[PDB]
This record gives sequence, C-alpha cells and structure tokens, in this order.
Amino acid sequence: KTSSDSISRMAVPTCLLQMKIQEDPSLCGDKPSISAVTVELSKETLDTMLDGLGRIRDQLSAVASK
Amino acid sequence: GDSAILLRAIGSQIRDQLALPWVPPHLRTPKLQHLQGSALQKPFHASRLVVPELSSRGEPREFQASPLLLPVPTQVPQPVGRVASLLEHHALQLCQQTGRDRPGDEDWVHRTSRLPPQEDTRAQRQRLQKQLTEHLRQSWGLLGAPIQARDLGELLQAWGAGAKTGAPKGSRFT
Amino acid sequence: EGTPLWRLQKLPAELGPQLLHKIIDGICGRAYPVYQDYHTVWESEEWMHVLEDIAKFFKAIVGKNLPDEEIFQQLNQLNSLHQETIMKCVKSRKDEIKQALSREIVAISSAQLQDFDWQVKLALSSDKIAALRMPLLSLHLDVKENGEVKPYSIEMSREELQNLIQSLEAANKVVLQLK
Amino acid sequence: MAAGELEGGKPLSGLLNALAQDTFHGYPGITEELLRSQLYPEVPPEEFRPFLAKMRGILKSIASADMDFNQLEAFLTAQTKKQGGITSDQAAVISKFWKSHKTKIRESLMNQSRWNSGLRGLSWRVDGKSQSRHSAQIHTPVAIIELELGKYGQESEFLCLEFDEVKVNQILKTLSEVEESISTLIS
Amino acid sequence: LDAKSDVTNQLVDFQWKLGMAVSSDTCRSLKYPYVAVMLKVADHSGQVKTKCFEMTIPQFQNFYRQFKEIAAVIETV
Amino acid sequence: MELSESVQKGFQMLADPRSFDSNAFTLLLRAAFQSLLDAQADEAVLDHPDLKHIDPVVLKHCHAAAATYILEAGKHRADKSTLSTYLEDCKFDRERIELFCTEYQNNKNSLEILLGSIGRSLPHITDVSWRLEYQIKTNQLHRMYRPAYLVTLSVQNTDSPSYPEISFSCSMEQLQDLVGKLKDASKSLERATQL
Amino acid sequence: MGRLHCTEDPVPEAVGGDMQQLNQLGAQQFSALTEVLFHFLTEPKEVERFLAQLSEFATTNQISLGSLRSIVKSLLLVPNGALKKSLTAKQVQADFITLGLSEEKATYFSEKWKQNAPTLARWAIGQTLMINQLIDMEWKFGVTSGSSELEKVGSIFLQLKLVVKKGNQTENVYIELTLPQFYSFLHEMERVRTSMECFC
Repeated sequence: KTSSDSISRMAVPTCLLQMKIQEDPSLCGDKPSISAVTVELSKETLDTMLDGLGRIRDQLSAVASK
Repeated sequence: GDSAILLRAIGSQIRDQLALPWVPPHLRTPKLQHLQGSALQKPFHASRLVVPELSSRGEPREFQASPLLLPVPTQVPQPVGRVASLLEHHALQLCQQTGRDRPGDEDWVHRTSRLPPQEDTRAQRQRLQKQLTEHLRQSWGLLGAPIQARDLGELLQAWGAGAKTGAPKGSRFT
Repeated sequence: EGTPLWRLQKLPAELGPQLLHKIIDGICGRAYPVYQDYHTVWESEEWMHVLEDIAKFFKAIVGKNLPDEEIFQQLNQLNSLHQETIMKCVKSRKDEIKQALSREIVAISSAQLQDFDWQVKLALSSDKIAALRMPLLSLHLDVKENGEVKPYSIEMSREELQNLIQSLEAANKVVLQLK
Repeated sequence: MAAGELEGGKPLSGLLNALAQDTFHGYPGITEELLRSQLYPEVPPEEFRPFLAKMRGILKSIASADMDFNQLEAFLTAQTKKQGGITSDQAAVISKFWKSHKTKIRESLMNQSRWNSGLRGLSWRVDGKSQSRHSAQIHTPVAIIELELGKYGQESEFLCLEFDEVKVNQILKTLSEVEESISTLIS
Repeated sequence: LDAKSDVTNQLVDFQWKLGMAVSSDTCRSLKYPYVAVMLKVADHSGQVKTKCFEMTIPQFQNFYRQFKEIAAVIETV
Repeated sequence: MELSESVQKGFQMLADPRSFDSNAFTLLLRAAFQSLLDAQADEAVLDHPDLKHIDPVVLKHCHAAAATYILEAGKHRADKSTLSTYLEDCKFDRERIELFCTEYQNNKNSLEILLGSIGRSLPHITDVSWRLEYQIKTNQLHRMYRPAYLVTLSVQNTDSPSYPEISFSCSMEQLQDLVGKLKDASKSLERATQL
Repeated sequence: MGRLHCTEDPVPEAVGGDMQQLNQLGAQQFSALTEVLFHFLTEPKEVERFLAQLSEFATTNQISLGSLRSIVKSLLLVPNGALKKSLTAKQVQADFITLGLSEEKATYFSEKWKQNAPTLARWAIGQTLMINQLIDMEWKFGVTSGSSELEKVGSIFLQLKLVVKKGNQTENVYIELTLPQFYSFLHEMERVRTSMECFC
C-alpha cells in the first residue's frame, strides 16, 4: 500500500488470498454454484493464522509419534 | 339502451358459458382452452419498425426499394409482435400528427393558419434554453472551485523512488 | 492493426450489403444475421469480434457526426468496392442509428419501461353488496430493471385515473414546450 | 372566530416550522400538531381546518422559484390583502424565515426527487504489486477505488474496481471530454 | 481458471450523459444540472453487470481531481 | 377509429386504376392478410411477378396502410357499413369495395381470435383434490379425535408456463364457510344470468 | 510573493478573518478545550458529553456555540492536513513560526499534538481501502468413522470458518479441507510470511 486518499505515502505489506469453492448442486438448486472469494489480510492476522495451524500440525505430529 | 342492452348481452353470454360443463384440461379443444383457461395467452410487446417514406430525395430511396428493406408487417417473426408493433406505430404517428396539421377547434386551429415550420416557436423557447444554459454556466466556479492545486501532481516526478527491497528474506515459524 | 473493419476484407464485394444492413437492423431492435449464412468466410470466435467491431464503429461514426472526408479516409485501405458500400450504408439509414442511440441514452437509469397493456372491466357484484356496478381499469407494466423484466399491475377507478391523467398532463405541458 | 391570527404569533410560526419539518425534511415522527391543540385551547369549534389549507397553499406557493425577496413582498401582499391576511410585520417575519431555511428546503426537495443511485462518497487506494503464488517478481502498480452508492432512504451498496496505467489514462481522457462538453455548452 | 490480475472486478466499458432536471411535481422550477454514469463490469465468472448512478457538478469535479491525483501517484512509483 | 395522414395517402393511391388493377389490388390485399395472419411468412408475400411493374416504395407504403386499416377495423369491431362508407370517401368503386368486404369476411374469425389473445391475467384455477383424515394425537397432546380436511388447488400462471399447486388445511366449519361463499358466488352469477 | 505553505485548501479572508478569535479566550480554557478535543476524538460513541460540558459554558457566559464550533473547525485544519500528508515536525513548526498565531498558544498546541501524533497517525491506517478484511477465524480438526455407504473409514478432515467483513455487513465462509490440501495451505502461508517481510 504505497499511498491512499487519507495519507500521501507509506510502504506497508498486505496479502490477498483468493480461493475456489465447490458446493453440492443439490444444496443450491439447479446451479453448479462454484464461487470465488478474496480476503485481504495483515501481519497480525497472518501470524495468528500461522500459529494456530502450526499448533494443529504439532498436535498431529505428536499423535503420530505417540 | 346500452345501459340495459349491455346487461342483456352479458346475461346471454353468462348463460351460454354456463351451458358448457367443465372438462379436464387434458381433453380440452382450443375453444374450451380459451373459455376454461388462459394457457394460450401471449403478452404485448412492440419492436422498433421502419417504413418506406414517399420522399424521393435520393440515395436512401435505393435502400427503400431494395429487398434489404423487408415489407413492414413481416419485419418480426411472430404475428403478435407484428400486430403490436403496427398498432404502436400507428398510435405514435397519430400522436405526432396531433402536434402537427390538425383541423381542430375555433381557437386551436388559429395558430395553424400562419405557423412556420418549427421556426416561429424557437423565439419563445430560446428563452427557456437561455435559463438552462445560464444555470449550467453557474456552479463552474460558484462553489468549491477554483480547484487549481497544481502542486500535488507533478512534483512527485522529480523526486522519484528512493528506497527498494533487497534479497529474499525469511525466518523460522514461531 | 488499422481500422477495426480490416477483418471485413475476407468477405467478397457481393455479400457486403446484406451483412451490413442486417447488422444495422439488429442494432435498431430487429434480429441479427445468423452464422449459417456466412460461416465459410469466418470463424465463430472471430465472427463475434467482427460483428462487435462493425456495430461499435457505426455507432461511433453516427454519434460523433463526422464529415464526409474523415469517414472516407479511415476506409482507405479496404476493398476497392467495400468503401462505397459502407459510405452509402451510412448515408441511407443514419437516422435509424441516431434513434437507437437516443433510445439507449434512456438506458442510463435504474429501470426503463418496455411496453404495457390495459384492460377495462365492469364490476357487477361482490360479497359485500350485489349492486356494485364499479368500472375498474387494470394497468399492466413490464419494466426492465438491472437485467431482468419485472411485470407490475395496478387497479384504478375513475377518480385515481383522473388524478393520474391530470398529473401526466401537467408533465406534458412541460415536455411539449421543452422540444 | 378571530383568535390567534391577529393575537398570537407563536402558534402560527410554530405551525409553519412544524409543516416545514413534516413536508420537506422528512421527520413526521412527532410534530406539534398533537400538542398545540391541548396546550393552546383556542381551537375554533367549527372552522379550524380550512385555515391550515391556506397555510399549505402559501407554503407551496413560495416553493416554486424562490424569487428575490423584493418580489416576494408583492405576491404576499396580493394574496394576503384579503380577510385574515398576514400583517406587514408578519409578512416581513415570514419572508425572513424563508432565508432561515432556503438551502435546506432546496436540498431536501432535490434529495426527495432522486430516481437513481447517487454518489455518497469516494474512497480509493493505489498500491504496488510484488509477487504471487507462481510469479516471483512484479512491479506494475494498480489502483483500488470503492464507490458508496445508494438510493435515498435505502441501505448503501459498495462497488470495488481494479485498474492499471492504460485504463486510468482512458478514464481520465473520458472525464476530460466530459469537462470539455460542460465548458462548451455555456455559450 | 485462476489468474492473479483479476481479483474482484474489472470494468469493461464506461458511458456517461449530461442533462439537467427541468420540473417536478413538487417544484416547477427545479432546474439544476447533473451528470450521470453507466458502468458495466465483469467478475471472475465472466459475466457482465450494469451499475448506473447519478452525480452533481461538485461531486464530478472531486471525482476528476481524485483520479488525477491517483494518476500522478501511480506514475511516480 | 382515427387514422393518420400517411394511411389516407396510401388509400388514396390504392384507388387509381393506373397504379393498380383488379388483380393487383386483390393480390396486395391477400398478401397483407397473409402477412398479418401467417406465422411463417417471408418476403415471398411480394414475390408475385404480377406486381413487378410498380415502384416498391408505393407498394410497401400501401401494404402497410392496408394492414393498419385491417388492424384498426378488427380492433374496433367494424362492420360492413363503416368500411363501405370510409372506402367510398376514398374514391373507390363498387368492385373494389365489394372485394375488400369479401376479403374481410373470409378470414374475420381468425383476426378476431388473434387480437383477443394478447394480455395477461390472474392465475386461473382448474380443479381441486381433497383428503379426509382423522387427527388422533401430537407429541404434546394424546387424545383429540377430530376430523380435518386437506385441500390442494391446481392453478396455472399465464406468466410462467407451469402448474404450481396451492395447498391448505381446513376443518369442517371452515370447509362449510368456504362452500357457502362459493355457493353465494354461484347464486350471484345466476342472478346476473336471469336479468 | 509565491504560494503559502500553511494552507493546501485555499482559505480566503472570508474564512481566515476568524482565525484571530482564539486570542480572546484564556489559557486554562485553551488547555481544557484541547484535551477535550482529543477525548472527544477518542470516544465518539458518547456525544452527550459534548452538550453536557457546553451547558456550563452556555449558562455561565452565554457564549454562542456557533463561534466556538467555527473556531474549532478552523483550528483542526492544520493537523488534519498533517495527518493526510504526514508532515515533519520542522514543517509544522516553521509554518506556525512564519504565520505566528499567538505563538504562546501554538508552541503548546504543537508540542501536545506531536506527543499524541503517532496514535492518531496509526488510527488512520485502519480507515482506508481494505477489500473484504478478515476479522476472526475458527477451525475444527476431526476424524470420520463411517458414512451412509461405507461402514468403516478413517478419512481425516478440517473445517474452517472465516469472519470476512463484506462491507458494512459481515459474512461467514465455511470450508472443508483434506489432509494434503491442509498441508499445502500451511506451506503456502509459510511462503507468504517469508515474502511479506522482505521489504520491512
């Protein structure tokens, strides 16, 4: 994010995660209903995401080795 | 008459329609389908239509006399479209007629005696257009403007970009 | 790659007017030319491109009301015969294209009216009373909003109809003098 | 009976302001109509409503073109030289009040005249791209603009868009043509 | 069907009109200028929508100035 | 029953024997009728060599005028006298007028059916079905023993070519009230018929 | 004499005539008013405090609130412009020194503004264009032990809920992932974290 209306300049990291979804045709009617989404993240949210996912991964590994 | 004759006709029609009993739709001839249902009712839609004009001024007449210009009623596939478009075309033509040569009343035909073609009317609508254009001329400086701020735009070009990133960086998950 | 009509050279001089005039008819509101009439000369995925190019070129030329020469010069590198066909096509039915363009201007809005139909009836009797005799006008509307046609219905008696006619005549007193 | 018209002014101006709120500003929730009747007991037994009709008539009459106050006095006197007409001092008082709420009245009329989505604010952003999942190096910049659109009396919608250099230049050219057309049509 | 360039939307065409409102039921001399815009936009599905809105002169000049500033900022870096 | 200037000029031209003979007049009238009626028409309506001697502009202007006149007459349910009087005011003879009247009479019924098939309407019901049950118990109620009626209406919407069905549940008292209402409607119809 | 760097938005004598009215008021009220400005900025959820505090001033000296509001409006212009441009302390200091509007007032005002400037600057970052922000997330990791057509199976799965701010409203996105897809997602997020801290 180099610049914006309310600030002339900066240099801030930003993320744009895009994903694809397939829903069962029955649950939406007669349509295939395949949608795409986009979420714009920041540093703290990404860090929390990664910490939680790493915690889950460590749990899985411990279960595997136990 | 009509206030009673209309009632008599309505009563006769109701009696005749009551005479026919009810039949399942699967065994319905088109007449009954009209009577005991509305399955075969189409909507009203009008499509733009072009007609030849009795004006032989030149080049366009070549198109008007060519097979490229199909006959007016057959310019659309469906007959309902044909009838609807023709009816609307006639109504619009008559409306344009109403604002044109019309043998009207003792006073409405008064202007028709000496009216130039859309010229004598221009003097008293030029006043309205004067108000329109003078209202437009305002607000281009009345408020907010002047907006002359040629300081934020081009100065950035001189300085350019000073800093930049280096080598790919990474770390160990916490 | 030059004028957008460059893709039109593949079509011979004989089958030009049909394609062009049927395209103009499609623009005005009628049907468009079909693939199975000129399929040998183009591919569908590029037939659509040439169709759009012709339509948009004609719309721009008519809207901006260019002079004769500038329209002539843009078509310099076309076929020796297609140029006069194009110019005669512009000269013939410019007014229809202008009318279609003006109609499309009204498309700049939330919704537009497409067409309507009205039915008149005589209400005779109801559960409340058996001496009603109430004339009622039913007005049906087909108004296009967003990208769909939405039907509507209105039921009016003599008083509401008179008030509506009065208001519309008040508006028409302005419309007529605005021309 | 000759109550209030030649005697009390406070109820009259209160009714004028309440009508302005009720018909122009779109706040009909609680008005003085229900309080003045039981707090001011001067309700005529028989002729009480028709004078409110003249109130409404005069209120709508001045709302046509908003002329200069020099020409409003003449019409006010002409309409009000008859029975129960307003006074010269009261004519000046009401003429002043129009200035007190002229711009608000005009804006509410235009606001209560809209037919399509209106612009309720522009917020944008310009960014510099770095890389993606497969691409490892990118520098081409983009611009993000979000539009606040909404028809009067309805929840606002938001629209987001993307851009690059060429499309931004094209849009700037189109807006410049719009400005030129605005400029040339004054004369 | 996966491209980074298109994320949310990308307008394909831009049309506008200039006109002024002359009269209304509640006011016979409304007479203020306005400018309208029509946007047809395409999403990831490949469809085309149609969004239209109306503006005033001050809002339009603010719009133009903001786009000018955006052009400058994007050009510089 | 108003008419426009262009239609008047077209019908003025139609009378001239030099422009049209009896055969050309009949062919033009029949072509106009076919264009108005048939749903599989084409330019072939004017591809009849007998008509290949006059300018197409006048030909098609008069074709449109004739179609408009037929449409207006059908809409206003005109009869012999009105058509005859207007055509006489158009400087016709007793031959062209007779042929026009005969052509109108030949396929009047189809034109009357066509213009009556335009428009929308509220959903039209077609039949009913009913199921009789005897309620016994619910989860929080263990002894009721009350008959109940199930009803299902079959309706078709002119707006959507489908047959949606409306379902509702009635008791004996509600069913009696409904039957009484319908019987009152029937008696009102009979009263209208008697008058 | 060239342009003036104090003002970006032109301030003709019509609006710049009232800039001297702050001089009459005293220092105690000046400090109280500035602290009140900051506190009102922090808590817009309770605006009743503004009327409650101005009630005393209205009753005591009958000071017309319009003038106070006008002076407050005009005085906030410079710091707001600084926020939108992120001015350096020297720039604001030099502007105030050159213009010199009750420097006794201005030194304290600028000092207190700079002491609290960074939080105000940070608050502006949130108020910008963020397309479908992510606010909250939840997950559930479990094992399947059967289904309608298979009696026994140990298919692992992961479920996610994403609380995405779809404009002024809120939307929840529910997803399911398999084991390889989850592992690839985690690796891709690690890569994104590596690439997101390159510049700074």
